[PDB]
Amino acid sequence: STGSATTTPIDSLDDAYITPVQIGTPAQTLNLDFDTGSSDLWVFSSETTASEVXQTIYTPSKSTTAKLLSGATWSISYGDGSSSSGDVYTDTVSVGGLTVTGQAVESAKKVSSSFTEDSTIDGLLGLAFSTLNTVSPTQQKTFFDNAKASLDSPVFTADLGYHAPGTYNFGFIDTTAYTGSITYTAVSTKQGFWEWTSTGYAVGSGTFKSTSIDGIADTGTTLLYLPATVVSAYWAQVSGAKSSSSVGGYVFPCSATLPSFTFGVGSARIVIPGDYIDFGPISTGSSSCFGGIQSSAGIGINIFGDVALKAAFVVFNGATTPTLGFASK
Ligand SMILES: CC(C)(C)S(=O)(=O)N[C@@H](Cc1ccccc1)C(=O)N[C@@H](Cc1c[nH]c[nH+]1)C(=O)N[C@@H](CC1CCCCC1)C(O)(O)C(F)(F)C(=O)NCCN1CCOCC1
Repeated sequence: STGSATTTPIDSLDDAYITPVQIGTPAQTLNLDFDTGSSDLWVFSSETTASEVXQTIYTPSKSTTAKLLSGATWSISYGDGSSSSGDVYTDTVSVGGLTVTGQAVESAKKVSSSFTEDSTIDGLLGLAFSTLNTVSPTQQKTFFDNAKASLDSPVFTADLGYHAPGTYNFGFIDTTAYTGSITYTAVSTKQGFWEWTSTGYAVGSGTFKSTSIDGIADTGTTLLYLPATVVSAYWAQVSGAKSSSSVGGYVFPCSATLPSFTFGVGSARIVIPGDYIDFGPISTGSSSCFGGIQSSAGIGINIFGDVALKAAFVVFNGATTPTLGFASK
């Protein structure tokens, strides 16, 4: 079997992307954030503290296929400090026609302020490795791990759009969605992420510098976080760019035409157009814009977020020995 679902940006800045997910019987449709940087499928529910709900909720009592997973609890915290926790149910989950039975659906009893404030995201669907799942005492498999036995091929692809809809495919590689061929690179699962090593980078029409950049492919992170030295090299080519302490990163005149940024995948090169790096005005009407490439120094890990992934067709190969594939589009 296979599945195909349309993913849409939640706002005009491409801050995040949501994809419709059907849970339970009859189906209850919720818009989830597909996150390759985490491994929990959790949703706002009838169990969530009322004052913390503003979102479409999952009501397990209305689903004939829902089963409480006795004694199981979960608690997670993300890089930006947000958090949530609750109990667990198993239920039927479908994505773009791909149905999985007995999937663990983590019901939130509480959610942090950032979640309450974002009306567009009803929950998360983790697509990193199962070792990162927060359910205790026994960890639960991701949607992808549960579907592998049924998929035509143990793969899923991400085709994120630039201020436009995109697609998440499960089980097949749509050969009409990309140009040229796909270049695969080794993945390290030591930390539970889709971790890989980029072969280098280039700024604009300048030289490609061969240098190993270990990072993770994360659909759930907005920007492109790279080593401080690499980030400085990029902004040095933008005359009005400066590091702002108050805003939290590099900013530059919105009127500027930004150079492209190239990152290496083995012998292949993926080019991120300059416009993708223009994240948006710091505030509506401002002449100052926020940069899409920022330093990973305070994070501890390099992150190939949406800014980078949306410039390519990405293949997440979940075979026993996983690999990551990149192609231009
Ligand atoms: C707007 C911005 C100021 C530039 S942003 O940085 O705030 N916000 C989010 C994206 C977003 C958009 C719209 C609404 C809400 C949230 C940003 O990209 N979040 C990153 C920040 C980050 C990453 N690294 C360092 N800082 C992140 O936490 N991403 C996680 C998914 C997010 C969480 C908030 C809700 C949306 C999904 C993530 O899962 O991808 C992760 F990888 F970064 C991470 O937190 N993974 C947690 C893995 N855990 C570790 C503990 O053991 C279990 C596994």
